[PDB]
Amino acid sequence: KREFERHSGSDRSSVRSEEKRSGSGSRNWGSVRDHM
Amino acid sequence: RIRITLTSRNVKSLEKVCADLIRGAKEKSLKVKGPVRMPTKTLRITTRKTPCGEGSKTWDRFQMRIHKRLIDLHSPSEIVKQITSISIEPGVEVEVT
Amino acid sequence: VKDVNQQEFVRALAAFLKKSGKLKVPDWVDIVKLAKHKELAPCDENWFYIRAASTVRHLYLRGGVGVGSMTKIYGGRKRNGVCPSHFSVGSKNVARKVLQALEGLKMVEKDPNGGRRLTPQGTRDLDRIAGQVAAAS
Amino acid sequence: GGGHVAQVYAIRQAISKALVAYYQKYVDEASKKEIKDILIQYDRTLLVADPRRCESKKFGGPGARARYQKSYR
Amino acid sequence: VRTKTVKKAARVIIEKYYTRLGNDFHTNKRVCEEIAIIPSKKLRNKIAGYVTHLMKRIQRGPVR
Amino acid sequence: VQISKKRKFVSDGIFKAELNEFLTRELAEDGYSGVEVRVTPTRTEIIILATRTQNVLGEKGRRIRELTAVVQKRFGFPEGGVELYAEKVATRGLCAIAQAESLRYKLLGGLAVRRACYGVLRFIMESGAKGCEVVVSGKLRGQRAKSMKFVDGLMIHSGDPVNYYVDTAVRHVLLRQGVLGIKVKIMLPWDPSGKIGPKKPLPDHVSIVEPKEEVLST
Amino acid sequence: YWSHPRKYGQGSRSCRVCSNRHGLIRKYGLNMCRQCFRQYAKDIGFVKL
Amino acid sequence: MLMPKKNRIAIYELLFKEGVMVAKKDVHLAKHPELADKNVPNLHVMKAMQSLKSCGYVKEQFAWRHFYWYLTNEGIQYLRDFLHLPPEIVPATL
RNA sequence: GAGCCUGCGGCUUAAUUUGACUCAACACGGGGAACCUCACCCGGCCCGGACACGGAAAGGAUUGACAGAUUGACGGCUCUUUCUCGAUUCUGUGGGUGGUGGUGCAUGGCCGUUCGUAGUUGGUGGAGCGAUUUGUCUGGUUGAUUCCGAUAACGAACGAGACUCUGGCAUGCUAACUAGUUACGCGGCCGUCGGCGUAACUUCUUAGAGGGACAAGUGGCGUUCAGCCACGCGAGACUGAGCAAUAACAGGUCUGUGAUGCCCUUAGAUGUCCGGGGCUGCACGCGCGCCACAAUGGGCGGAUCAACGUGUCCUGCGCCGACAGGCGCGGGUAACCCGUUGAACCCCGCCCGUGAUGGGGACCGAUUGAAACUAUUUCCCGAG
Ligand SMILES: [Zn+2]
Repeated sequence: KREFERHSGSDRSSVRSEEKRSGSGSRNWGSVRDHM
Repeated sequence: RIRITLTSRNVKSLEKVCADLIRGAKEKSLKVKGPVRMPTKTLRITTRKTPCGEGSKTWDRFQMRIHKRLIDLHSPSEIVKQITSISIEPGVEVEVT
Repeated sequence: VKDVNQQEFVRALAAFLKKSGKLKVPDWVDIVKLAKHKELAPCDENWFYIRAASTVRHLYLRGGVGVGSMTKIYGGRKRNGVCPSHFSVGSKNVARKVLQALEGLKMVEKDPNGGRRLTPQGTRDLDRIAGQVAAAS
Repeated sequence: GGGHVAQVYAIRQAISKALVAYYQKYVDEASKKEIKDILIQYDRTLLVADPRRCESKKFGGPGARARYQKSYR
Repeated sequence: VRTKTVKKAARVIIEKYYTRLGNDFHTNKRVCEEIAIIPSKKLRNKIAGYVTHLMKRIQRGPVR
Repeated sequence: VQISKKRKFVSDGIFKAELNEFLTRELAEDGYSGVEVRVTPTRTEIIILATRTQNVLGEKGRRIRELTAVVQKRFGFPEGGVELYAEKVATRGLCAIAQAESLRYKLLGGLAVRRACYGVLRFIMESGAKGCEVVVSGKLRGQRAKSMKFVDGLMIHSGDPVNYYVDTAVRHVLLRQGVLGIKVKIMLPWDPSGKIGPKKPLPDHVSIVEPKEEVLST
Repeated sequence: YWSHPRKYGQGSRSCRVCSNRHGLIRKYGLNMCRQCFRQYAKDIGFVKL
Repeated sequence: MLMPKKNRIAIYELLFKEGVMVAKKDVHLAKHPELADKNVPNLHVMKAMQSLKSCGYVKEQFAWRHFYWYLTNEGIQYLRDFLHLPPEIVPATL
């Protein structure tokens, strides 16, 4: 097991969700979507 | 001589069928017997809620109410076909003997 | 029979069956244990005469009893070892031979509906033994 | 129905309410009310029925309240 | 402790009907069942329970 | 034959639970909304409720008879044991599964997700009285973790009346980037003795009639 | 040939929806997966009380 | 397949007379319910419809366990010149 | 802590598959796996590579075969061989299909959890340049932002409550030969009788609707309200359960799906059919449980008692048997038969007498459904 489970983890992974372009791309939404 | 049974799941549809059956036979002035109430049979299904393994051991126990109502009549079966033909109701099933 | 102790009745009735040696009392009466849930042999030598007394008494309360229904009466809590104990029926042969032993006397008869019931003579002796034990105290 | 103790407490209440109903239908209530106060003064369960029933079992442990042992870490 | 649904419905009864309701729970329950269409039977008794309680206050003095 | 009543009613539910699954995949684009069966010892009649009764049929009643030839071969019905009829609902603005199905081919035609959800929301308000809720996105994820909830108009979530006052429809739409879910919760208005909504009032509602205007006092 | 007798034991009974051999519910004549019976429980007539 | 000579003609004559076909997902069923006179397994009728489906003649839907095949106006004429029957025979659709 | 099976780690092994790892993994994936399940391993068949184009073409392209050998197999898949079948097949490059193969840190859906607590949100108006704030509260009360009130807020929407389900008591209504009861007749027995048969009836049984319970009366406390406490009368001053927001989690699930993206595999297959083994292998660690260490117990009689259940498969009776069982005769697709569910604990006698004993049991021929290897488990005896 682990003594501090709420930690970073891997090198390219984190405990919180992070995007590669902060929403923009071809696999996720979250980019500039204001005037639609 | 003929025993009419009423197999229904919802009581609202069951009580309405046995109502018109007594009235449907009253117009012929037949010595009919009162509707009896068979013991309600429920079907217990205790399933684990989680689809696979991970959970807190939560079971959801289903039930299925099956109601039975009998009505005994001693009358010839010559013209009872039309009496049952005017007893159409979805969800209920009549099995005359 | 209800106005007396059911244990004192079966003890007094056991002597009446042993007094008249018209029973069967098979050869294997002292080698077999009365049920698979029991472990040792009975302590009393004449257990067959006591079992036949209780067997004929149950027929007075309710008739139409066979061998499969008498082994349900004489059942117990079978110690399954490390496994939790459960209920296990008795032996069919020791119950059938008892019912056949009562057939030798004019106490029981086979009813057409199934099982075994009592005879007009069986209820006759059963009530007098209950009557003589009621006058004892 | 019931068990041994469930029946010995049932028949004592059955015959107690039996005499209080006979005196009500054919005799005066002064004779009926007299025998009701003497029975209730000793034990209330002799005439008043106990509506207590066995609660249903809930999953996660034996019986209704008790639960299985939880293992921490 | 009553809730807002019974509190609100109990006050409107007195504002519209005052020459018919009384100080008894069973009598006020009958008139409340007659004029008001309440779905639940337990909720109907909750409204009649608080309506009769306001009668002891109204007979004592005005209410806000 | 001569099976106990416990399994007799269970077999009836299986026949309905499976027949609905077949008509769900077949009449998805036609606007399927439900079926009603009449289990009778003479002719087990089963009718289909679709939003467009002209699309379920073929050229001249061709497709409606083609489906009857399939249900007879699956459950073993005779040549005249089941007859499928076409009947349309009163209005499409309150059938949850009809709206979830109508939202499927919209996203399959390259329509924007936001404009499609706002379109089906206004449709329920225009056709109906109580609001609804359309949730078409990825709920649990770390990259698709976009709830995108559109809730409005008297949304009930707890209690027993949550059954006969709001119906939920969960459908799926698979696309090039994955598969998306469609959760629609439409609430029906109160309609006495009508198929538009439930004929029973909410328990949290006490309507008081107006006081009698009796001027004839003496 | 190419037909092994399987009528008694785990392998002859399978779910009539997903063709699986785990979590079967064959009481009362259902023969459905435990993760699939919940999907059609409302259609069969089983409700939670 | 192995011997699709006397079986496929029996399948097509039933598929043309009745424009529907059902087959449970079971390759071990050696006796098809709609074709009992011939000891044709369920695999033969399932693989036969797999051929017509790939040719763009019939569409298939996947139920719980059974397959449902629906002929088209282009597939019926493909079976007309194959079965050697007049154009005056109509399937179970009408 | 001891004994033992079940789950986890580790070790070992051809493999000793795999998901999960504080509550929120570890009698969990109903996962109580002897084959099958099975995804793993050592090995043999199978195409179940449809459909598009060409090669090969009725002067045959092509699977099937105990003629022996071979082999795990009477598997024709290889050797030697005759053959009968007659354009579906075959070896080629494209493309399809199958997958319990990878990624749940691509996803749907579902469940668990935050989190059972009482907690959320916008409309208009007020404050601030603004993020935001008031409403959503000083006080009292309530399981409850539940109400009473205060009030730059007003009027409302989720949650709570209501509702649903279940338990509760009328010589009540509506009913009963698939439930009974009280009379009467008849028979047995010295009142007893689930012995038999038909007349009344619906208390008992079954279940339909509607009556009943609200802090309504009494008293006290509290600006008097909200309500709380005590007490008449009473079937209740009520019981358990279901449902359960907002927002969120790289929690679990690609292994439950013919939910599914991408990637991989695709004929010497990660497709699946069969045979064998493993998943059960052990110096050990952990967790959930069982049974005990008996004095309140154990051992043999007898004698009284049931609720939710289940049934094509449950059982009834005769016969045989140490019993597990076996041989016969019947009923029940069901308030009908099993069945008046004659259960254990408890009760009434006897035995044993604190001694690992008669407490506790590990481990060590007769059956039954198959394939009893690895002793599935039971039955008897012995060891214990
Ligand atoms: Zn299934």
